[PDB]
Amino acid sequence: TTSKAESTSDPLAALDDAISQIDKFRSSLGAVQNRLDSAVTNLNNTTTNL
Amino acid sequence: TNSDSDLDSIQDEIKSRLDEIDRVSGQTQFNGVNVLAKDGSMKIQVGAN
Amino acid sequence: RFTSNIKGLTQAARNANDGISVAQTTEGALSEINNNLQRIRELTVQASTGTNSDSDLDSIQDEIKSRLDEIDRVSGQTQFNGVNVLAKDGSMKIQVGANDGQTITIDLKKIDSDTLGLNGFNVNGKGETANTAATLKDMSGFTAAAAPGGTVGVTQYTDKSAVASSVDILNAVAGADGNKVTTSADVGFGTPAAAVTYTYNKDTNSYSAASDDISSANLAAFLNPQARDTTKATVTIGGKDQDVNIDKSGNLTAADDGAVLYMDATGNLTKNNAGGDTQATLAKVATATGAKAATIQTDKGTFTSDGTAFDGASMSIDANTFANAVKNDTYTATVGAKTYSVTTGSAAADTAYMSNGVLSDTPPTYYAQADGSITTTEDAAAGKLVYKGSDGKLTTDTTSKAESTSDPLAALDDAISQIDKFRSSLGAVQNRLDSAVTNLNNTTTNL
Amino acid sequence: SGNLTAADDGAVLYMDATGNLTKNNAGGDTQATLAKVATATGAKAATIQT
Repeated sequence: TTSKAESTSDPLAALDDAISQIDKFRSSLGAVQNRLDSAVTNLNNTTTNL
Repeated sequence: TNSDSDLDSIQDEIKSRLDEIDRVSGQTQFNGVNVLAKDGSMKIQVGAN
Repeated sequence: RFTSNIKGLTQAARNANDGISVAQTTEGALSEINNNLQRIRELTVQASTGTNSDSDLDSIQDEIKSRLDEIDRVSGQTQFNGVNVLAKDGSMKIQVGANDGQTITIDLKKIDSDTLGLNGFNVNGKGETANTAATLKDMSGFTAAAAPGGTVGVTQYTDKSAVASSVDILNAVAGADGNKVTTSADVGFGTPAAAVTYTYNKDTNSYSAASDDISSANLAAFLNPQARDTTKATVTIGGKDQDVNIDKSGNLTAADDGAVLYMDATGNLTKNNAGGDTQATLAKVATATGAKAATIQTDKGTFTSDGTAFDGASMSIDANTFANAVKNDTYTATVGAKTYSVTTGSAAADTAYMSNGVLSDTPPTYYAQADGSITTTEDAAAGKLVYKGSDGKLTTDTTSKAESTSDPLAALDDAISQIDKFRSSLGAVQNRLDSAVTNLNNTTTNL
Repeated sequence: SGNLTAADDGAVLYMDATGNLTKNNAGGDTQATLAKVATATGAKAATIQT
């Protein structure tokens, strides 16, 4: 009684999920960058003291 | 006023920072002595006898 | 510590700004809803006039319903950062201090057509209609030329066949609070019918009871209506309470997980999970309690025994079960200032008549006048001549109920007042948050 | 060796059954003590293993 639809059933939800994933990955990069900056500052202080 | 996604991002960042705290706790050493790895005592000789 | 404090205060100020933003969004949404509500109000006022044809009524109803649907829609998809502000009666917390606990709570109400009320304004309902006359020919009730007033030209007509059934009497007596029902031969308690005057002491809820020594062997049937039920109880011999479970008058199993109580103490007749005598049974503990003058009272009925039979004190039978039991037996249930007698059949005395919605001892008495009208009282000065139409039953009203809204404008004002109150609450929260932001900025600057 | 308190939260046991010497939360005799339950168990040959 009804043919299948080629059009995506819920485009908006899947797209929003895609943005959610990409900004999550970006947040991972931001955390990594802050961690590395802190490590660099620490290591500079330690090498000066040593 | 924050959605669950913002909470997830904040928690991920906090966990990363805490892991950095653990890493700096383990790594910091001075000539074969890990100064933050134990509740020990370090004696420094300052007298002639 | 100061650096920690200033960082926390700055971030709290940013959070308060976010709260300002969400308050503004909610304020705008409620402003739009208020605009729609005022539009509906003026449309209703325009439609109130009776000089409008039916098609105008349908058009106005269609536009009103469309705008109500628009209100529901704007309530539905109004959202801010994944949060539907108007979809729940929740509370929203904003962190304003640098420590725990300093939060500002926003009051939010679920707004829709249902919450605001009227569930369909339905102006286009069939409004006020005149009712038809007495129509003397239709009334075929009992003929009675008694004429207690002595007027030759008056004929009394009573609508017979209104004999109330037993279930009707039971519902009528159950509707009021504090009635009196006297019955014998009741299920469970009262089955032996040793006593007849129970009166069941209806105080507030499902019917109570009071009985003499009649249930000696009837605990198993009464307390356990089903084939495997078990009911908790408390047993004391005086000054010392014990908790037990009863099932089919057999072993008085202890209330513990698996502890089993046996009967002992010949001459004292006490309990023990570790007794040294024969098996405990309800029949034996009955005479035990009778001889020792103990109590076996439970939550659903306080029971004590003297001799070999229990004396019920504070029973409470289920109202529906009682009604099912008393449906085909003799009883003299009474109501407020009225007494009704039933003897193995509804209205045995033939003095029970069903009125419009209440049980009354007198039949609807209708008087036929010389001019053909039907009146409630013989004196033509009063009577409020009865009318007919759309519901039968010979109602004494010139008006049939209109399915349209009873008081449209008042309900609309109530809804508008609710929306305005929410508006004012959001405005006050906004001002308070702004003051908090200013104070917090000053504090962090000084610190 | 005083009151043989029941293992319940606040239940207190009282002995009864002269000739069987049983424990009860609803006793009809004097207060229960370890000294007399000792001879009670000895006469009736029971166990109080813990």
